[PDB]
Amino acid sequence: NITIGRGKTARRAYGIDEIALVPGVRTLDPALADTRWKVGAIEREIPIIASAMDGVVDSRMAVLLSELGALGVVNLEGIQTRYEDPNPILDRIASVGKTEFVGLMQELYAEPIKPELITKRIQEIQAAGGIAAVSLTPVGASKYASTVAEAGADLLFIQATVVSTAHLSPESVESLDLVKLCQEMPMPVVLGNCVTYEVSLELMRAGAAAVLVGIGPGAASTSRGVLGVGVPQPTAIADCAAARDDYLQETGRYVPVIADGGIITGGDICKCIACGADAVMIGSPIARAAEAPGRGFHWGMATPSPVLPRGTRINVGTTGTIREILVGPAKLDDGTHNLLGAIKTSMGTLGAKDMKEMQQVDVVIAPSLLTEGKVYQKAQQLGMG
Amino acid sequence: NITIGRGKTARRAYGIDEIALVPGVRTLDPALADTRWKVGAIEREIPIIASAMDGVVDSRMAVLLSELGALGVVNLEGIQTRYEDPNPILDRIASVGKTEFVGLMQELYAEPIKPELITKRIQEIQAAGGIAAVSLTPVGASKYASTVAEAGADLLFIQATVVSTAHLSPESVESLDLVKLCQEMPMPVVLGNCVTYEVSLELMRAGAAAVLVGIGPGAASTSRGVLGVGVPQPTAIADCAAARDDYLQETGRYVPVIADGGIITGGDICKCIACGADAVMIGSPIARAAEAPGRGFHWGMATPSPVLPRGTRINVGTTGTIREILVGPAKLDDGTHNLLGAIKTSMGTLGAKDMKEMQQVDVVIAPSLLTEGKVYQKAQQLGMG
Amino acid sequence: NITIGRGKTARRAYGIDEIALVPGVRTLDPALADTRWKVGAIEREIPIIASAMDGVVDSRMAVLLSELGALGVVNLEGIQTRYEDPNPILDRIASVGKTEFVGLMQELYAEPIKPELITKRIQEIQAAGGIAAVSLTPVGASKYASTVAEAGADLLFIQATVVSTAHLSPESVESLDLVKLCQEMPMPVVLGNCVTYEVSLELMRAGAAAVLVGIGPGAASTSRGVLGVGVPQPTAIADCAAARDDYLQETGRYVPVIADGGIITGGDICKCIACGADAVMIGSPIARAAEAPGRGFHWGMATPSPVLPRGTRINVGTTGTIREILVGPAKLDDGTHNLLGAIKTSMGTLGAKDMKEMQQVDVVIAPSLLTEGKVYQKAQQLGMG
Amino acid sequence: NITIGRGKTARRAYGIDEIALVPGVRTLDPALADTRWKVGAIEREIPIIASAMDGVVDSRMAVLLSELGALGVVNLEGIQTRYEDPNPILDRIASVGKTEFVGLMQELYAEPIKPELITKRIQEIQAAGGIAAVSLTPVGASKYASTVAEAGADLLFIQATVVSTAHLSPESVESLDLVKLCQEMPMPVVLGNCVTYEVSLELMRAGAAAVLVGIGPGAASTSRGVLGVGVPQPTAIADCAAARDDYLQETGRYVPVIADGGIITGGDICKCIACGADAVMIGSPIARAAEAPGRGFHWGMATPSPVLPRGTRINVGTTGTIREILVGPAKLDDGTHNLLGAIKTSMGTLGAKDMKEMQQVDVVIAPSLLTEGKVYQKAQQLGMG
Ligand SMILES: NC(=O)c1ccc[n+]([C@@H]2O[C@H](COP(=O)([O-])OP(=O)(O)OC[C@H]3O[C@@H](n4cnc5c(N)ncnc54)[C@H](O)[C@@H]3O)[C@@H](O)[C@H]2O)c1
Ligand SMILES: NC(=O)c1ccc[n+]([C@@H]2O[C@H](COP(=O)([O-])OP(=O)(O)OC[C@H]3O[C@@H](n4cnc5c(N)ncnc54)[C@H](O)[C@@H]3O)[C@@H](O)[C@H]2O)c1
Ligand SMILES: NC(=O)c1ccc[n+]([C@@H]2O[C@H](COP(=O)([O-])OP(=O)(O)OC[C@H]3O[C@@H](n4cnc5c(N)ncnc54)[C@H](O)[C@@H]3O)[C@@H](O)[C@H]2O)c1
Ligand SMILES: NC(=O)c1ccc[n+]([C@@H]2O[C@H](COP(=O)([O-])OP(=O)(O)OC[C@H]3O[C@@H](n4cnc5c(N)ncnc54)[C@H](O)[C@@H]3O)[C@@H](O)[C@H]2O)c1
Ligand SMILES: O=c1[nH]c(=O)c2[nH+]cn([C@@H]3O[C@H](COP(=O)(O)O)[C@@H](O)[C@H]3O)c2[nH]1
Ligand SMILES: O=c1[nH]c(=O)c2[nH+]cn([C@@H]3O[C@H](COP(=O)(O)O)[C@@H](O)[C@H]3O)c2[nH]1
Ligand SMILES: O=c1[nH]c(=O)c2[nH+]cn([C@@H]3O[C@H](COP(=O)(O)O)[C@@H](O)[C@H]3O)c2[nH]1
Ligand SMILES: O=c1[nH]c(=O)c2[nH+]cn([C@@H]3O[C@H](COP(=O)(O)O)[C@@H](O)[C@H]3O)c2[nH]1
Repeated sequence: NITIGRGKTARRAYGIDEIALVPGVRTLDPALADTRWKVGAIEREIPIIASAMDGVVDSRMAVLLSELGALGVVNLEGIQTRYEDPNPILDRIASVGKTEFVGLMQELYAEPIKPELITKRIQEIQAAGGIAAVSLTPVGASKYASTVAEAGADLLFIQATVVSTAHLSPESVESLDLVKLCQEMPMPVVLGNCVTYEVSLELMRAGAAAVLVGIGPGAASTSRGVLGVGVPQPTAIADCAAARDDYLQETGRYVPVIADGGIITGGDICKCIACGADAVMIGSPIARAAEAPGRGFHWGMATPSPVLPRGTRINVGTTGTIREILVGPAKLDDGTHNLLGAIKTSMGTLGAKDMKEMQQVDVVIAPSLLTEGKVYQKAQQLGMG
Repeated sequence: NITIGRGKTARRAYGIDEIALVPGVRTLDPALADTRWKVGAIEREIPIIASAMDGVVDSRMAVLLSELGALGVVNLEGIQTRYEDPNPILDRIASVGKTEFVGLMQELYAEPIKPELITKRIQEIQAAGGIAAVSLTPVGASKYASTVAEAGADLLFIQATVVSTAHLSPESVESLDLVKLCQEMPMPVVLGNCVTYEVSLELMRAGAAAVLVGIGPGAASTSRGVLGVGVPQPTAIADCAAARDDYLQETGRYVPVIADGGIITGGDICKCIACGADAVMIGSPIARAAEAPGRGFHWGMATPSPVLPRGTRINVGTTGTIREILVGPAKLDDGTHNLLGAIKTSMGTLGAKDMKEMQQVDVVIAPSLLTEGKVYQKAQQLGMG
Repeated sequence: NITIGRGKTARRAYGIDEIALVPGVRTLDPALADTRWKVGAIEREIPIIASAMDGVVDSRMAVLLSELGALGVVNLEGIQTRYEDPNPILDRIASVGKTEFVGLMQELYAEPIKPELITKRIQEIQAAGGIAAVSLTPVGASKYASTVAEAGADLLFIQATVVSTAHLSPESVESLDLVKLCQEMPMPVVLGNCVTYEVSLELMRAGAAAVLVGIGPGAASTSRGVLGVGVPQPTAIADCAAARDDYLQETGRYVPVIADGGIITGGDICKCIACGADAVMIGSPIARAAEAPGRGFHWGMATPSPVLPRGTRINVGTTGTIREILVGPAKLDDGTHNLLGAIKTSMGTLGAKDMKEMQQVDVVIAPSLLTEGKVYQKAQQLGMG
Repeated sequence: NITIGRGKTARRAYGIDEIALVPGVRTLDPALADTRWKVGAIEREIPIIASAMDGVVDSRMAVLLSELGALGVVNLEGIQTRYEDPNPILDRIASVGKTEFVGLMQELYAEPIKPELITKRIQEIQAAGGIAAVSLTPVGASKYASTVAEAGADLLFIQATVVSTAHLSPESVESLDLVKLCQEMPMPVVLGNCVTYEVSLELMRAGAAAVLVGIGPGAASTSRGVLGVGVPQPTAIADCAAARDDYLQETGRYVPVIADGGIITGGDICKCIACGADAVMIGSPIARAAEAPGRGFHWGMATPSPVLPRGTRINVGTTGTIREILVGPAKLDDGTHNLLGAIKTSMGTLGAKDMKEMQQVDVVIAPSLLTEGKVYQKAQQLGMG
């Protein structure tokens, strides 16, 4: 309904920083707020998945997250499957200057994937009592999905900027048949990323166990600057949640919508749930953990592209343990600790008893939410500033 | 009427910095502008209440405010009822670094409330000739409202982020029956906070003497970042003023709407009145007084939460006496002094003879109000910048 | 047509920085662009009036401006009529620190007006061959309009934040009858300021020779922060130009609309003309002249209020002579020199042959006009940044 | 459809930073994306033209660009035709301080054009195997178009802020008849700049081989500040592309629309194509080449105006070779290298097989595209910040 100019129309899309949540007609104690989600047969108390990023998730973090009631995804195309000991490599990435990290990563990530390390990472996480969740790009799945199946991973994430049931490739590159993959894999398969109703619906029809929503909102993402592609998160989430609801009516199958990236605070999580997300996928808030493999740094997994980097490396620092970050007690005033407590406290304030009710809360378009009254916080770099 | 995406709608809400006031067809000398408001049987010449915050109101400030024609609320869950001498505690809060205040306050605020100090603060304010206005959260009122009644306070404020007539609690926590409280308390009971028509109407129907509007606009507030909850002030005020007007038609009872927080200048006050407020509640402008207990600092009363802080500590400085701040003469060029003079001068410019007429002034949506022509003021940190 | 909330409506108003001018179907050489305006019987080639501000206009500047084809207004309530030699006073104002100027001006401006100096300033400007244009507030005109008439000034400006035909005053203050003033004064009387159709129409009906539009856009203005009052300039200008056009149809009399303040560049002037202005009143761009009495500083004329300052002092610097600023050749790349050349070049680009055609150019709402492509200019403080 | 005020209407126009591109229902490998464009009989693989700016294009750069599959335009009114050896002049421009470059350029650019150097630049580019593309303003073409024709240039660009078929000039200045020029020139003639449907259609009807769209988006442009004139790029491009499509239906002739200026990244290019552009004209990204004549600086070609400069000089630095900037491999994370790879990767993501399909991609209005999640990148001056 918007005219850009003669013969070119558009629709308005809203970002995470443009919306706010409105109380209902009841309130509830946060201890009564049910935050569960489920993917396949796996129920989780914390509706947070740590991103498949080398500054965020290694084997230890995947286990720690699982034990807290959350999940972490190991990237099978990152350093974890290229080096038997990733630690010196992670140290090098964290130690070089702002003008050196692109070139360094272009080199370090050229070391080949060792399929024996795909098996090892999965089996060590499972041996330790963790849920083993692993990612591959569509081309990576053409080569290694059978290795993941043989290893017996609990969840497979096929994730890239876009993942399509209608991908055109030169005949030398094996395009991935997502319908065949979902049917043949012995575990649930999460597909993404997408930002539209039409694509999310197609991914669900192909057999996805969950869909990942988001193109470019990430803190370490440069895709929107490199390509111009993206839909801001509230709008993308709502459109994909509508596809979930239509797919549920058509088949009786519930495919959760995961809002992926661009989340820093508990308020950001809540705003994503209120737009329809069943769960969120976050990286930068978890890269701030004492146990995070990034050593206080966080980088995009397309930063090492040898031809066109589409991520950067940022310094997020280290603010607490992963336990403090997910379940507190919070040590900070900015909503970046005790993320589960923040979700339950927000649901309580809004009267939302469970995640489905949270997705039904009233929303306002409120670009002044993060700026009204905040001049001192911005000037002094405190609180929200 | 706004579509965020398929199946998710919203409405636009406007912040304090997005609106402006338009002159009418007459003007009047500021000396002719009537700024009075009334709560219960208490008439006040200055339609300003100092927030129940430990950097803003102690016993002395409550008396000084009362004598100037305003009001101040003592927080009965803060340091004033936990320590017989709050001064060394206030000094410690003001003296620690930006990375220490959360942890310090989490500890200092764990000292138990002394019910004898609730009685003492009320009686010392009254003995000194002040109006004794005190606050409790709903749980705090379940424990101490009978102590407040026995002490004979002039006003009770039941205040929290949200206060509900429909609160769900585990059975070990006593939910507060607001209808019973308003009926049984011997003094007027102010309830808040809220941001919607439906809740404000319910609070009025429960017996509120006034309603407090605002979730997260505060200068020392981090709730919007932690939770994602809030409605920007102009929209919240207007919706709650509509509830006041409907309640007045239904019962003949007038329940004033108090716009609470996010106000720095006289223009901010005026914009809140123009959206329907009968009075404003402000903290940071009063924390700048020479007599303010915060020693030039101002912190949110949820900063000391042991599990999830939802306020921060800011440095507001000290710019004048409380008399200069409320009634001048102003020493500054930025509208943060002589707040009563600013209200009367604005009402004069607009032709508003009284507060009810001020609530009826024409408003524009004008995001350029605070930026048009202001490049030098912003660059040089002068005036409005 | 905008809902702020239930029972509170608004309209959208646009600022100078939100609009842009669109070419027509012809272009013309700038030498062919007619920039004239007329007030009373006084025709001017340059449609710029220097503001009645003590950093901008003294007797010499009033003459220099007149001789260039522009105008300058001497404030008869400022330092020029309080001190026989204003120079040491102007030096003191320019020399004190950012924390001292309010208090200093509150004192310096308390020196009484000398009616002999009203006569002297007028007669010296006229003796020197300049057009003598002088300002008074409505109360100042009750006391001194007969002195201005006796001295034989060429134009009288009755100017304040608001000037009303319906002003309510205590009986000890003489309200000014604008109808009587316009009828009795022997010279044209310019009235302002206003921002609405209704008030501008009333000022025209009272006998105004021109109306001044603008509340708070000024570079040295703090009224919008102190009071919350104002309408951004494009909207205010358009509404007042509609009153001009209706008054012309009703009476056959043409009353020019002067856009007053918030202009820094030639583009700002052009945008104001395109919204309906016949001329502009500017201060800060002229305070940058080598001959400006402000010595590189520029302050609001309500900064010296002893009770509620509503202006500030800014440092504008000195960038050229008044000739360079109005007619070039320009020495700068930012459109703050050769303002007449900028108007003619803009009119040429748009195909506007005269000021009336410039007022009819197509406009877009374009908040990206000043930011699109400008990242380097902003970062390096060059050009538009 | 927008009301600025009574009697003044406007339409909303959108800038490059306000839009985003939405995936379709298929994706394709970037190697399959066809990026070609054509002007006259000249087909180009890279749909990028380097701006006719002295910091961007000299003879060597024109040849290097041609050989890479792009184009570069030599400005025949710049230093290249005024000095036999431009190098010492370019060195002087790059070496002076921020307060000196306007005055320096006003002097250096006053050296007369040598028509022998127009012939020489054209013939040296062609002798070296490059496509010789040259620019003149309309007045410059009245004097030198016959010299360009005699020299046998491959493309002539008649370019200025505006170029009109209906230009009014004093009789001492020869207005250019564009219809006669296009008919008589032996090579294709590109005309611009414009931002409207009506003007672009007239330029096409006059015989333009392509039209240049854009007034003031440039990184080194100050025209919008000096004049207030411009339409943000997405809206201007769409309106002019509608004129192209109508002209094609009326005549069967296809006139490409070139989006000119304000582009820094590959995403900026893609957003311009998606609004209807067949190709883009860029300066600042190419001024960052090791081979760029600006020595790391980039200035507007109206900066040297002796009366009213309408450009500035910025420091863009040097980030790679022109090969790295256009075709990679990229060394940076911000989308300013491998611009062709960025276009093909964006087209791939969107399912666009060719440039015409790219012009048909769905667009959202998304002011949060460049800010959502980007706080660390902005704070640390990394990636998109
Ligand atoms: N969500 C984002 O915005 C984003 C952007 C960049 C990178 N990443 C992250 O970085 C990593 C790499 O992602 P990437 O997009 O850079 O990877 P990539 O460039 O290696 O792979 C993605 C490409 O796969 C292709 N594709 C889509 N469906 C396919 C199919 N069925 N068969 C074969 N190919 C198909 C597309 O051309 C797509 O651009 C992932 O961990 C990912 O989460 C995310
Ligand atoms: N206005 C705001 O945005 C805001 C936000 C945070 C804190 N505060 C301030 O800080 C202090 C503490 O406020 P807080 O919200 O952090 O307090 P809190 O967390 O101790 O209490 C609030 C909680 O009380 C519960 N509640 C609502 N109605 C109830 C009822 N009838 N019975 C029992 N419980 C009920 C809700 O769960 C609500 O979240 C107050 O002085 C308050 O003004 C204000
Ligand atoms: N345009 C603005 O936004 C603005 C704002 C502040 C100051 N100023 C400038 O500063 C100077 C002083 O202006 P000020 O507004 O501070 O002056 P001021 O405060 O002395 O006088 C203005 C007051 O005069 C009264 N008024 C209106 N009509 C009247 C009438 N017919 N009779 C008697 N009184 C009437 C109003 O109460 C109005 O607020 C002027 O040079 C003026 O241009 C301009
Ligand atoms: N696109 C822009 O926003 C912009 C702005 C300023 C400068 N420039 C660049 O700087 C250089 C000079 O451009 P300029 O606009 O400063 O040049 P300029 O000022 O020398 O010439 C432009 C003037 O030519 C006139 N014109 C239009 N059609 C004509 C016609 N048929 N006959 C005769 N005159 C006609 C107009 O008065 C127009 O303003 C060019 O390289 C140009 O690309 C671009
Ligand atoms: O544009 C991108 N370039 C990258 O290099 C990249 N790496 C990760 N991702 C995505 O970012 C999500 C994490 O977001 P945060 O860093 O904001 O937590 C992740 O979950 C991914 O969706 C990238 N996006
Ligand atoms: O989100 C919040 N967290 C806190 O810790 C907090 N403490 C006070 N308040 C509220 O802020 C109001 C004062 O606002 P100012 O500081 O802007 O004057 C007060 O009147 C309260 O409404 C808080 N809000
Ligand atoms: O709010 C105000 N407080 C003041 O103290 C003041 N002094 C001048 N003016 C007005 O500003 C106009 C000049 O505007 P610039 O400084 O932007 O040129 C002038 O022409 C006046 O309209 C003031 N406005
Ligand atoms: O307002 C202007 N003043 C100037 O002095 C000027 N010089 C060039 N141009 C235009 O800018 C385009 C290049 O844009 P970038 O620098 O953003 O690449 C170029 O292609 C031109 O359209 C100018 N625009």
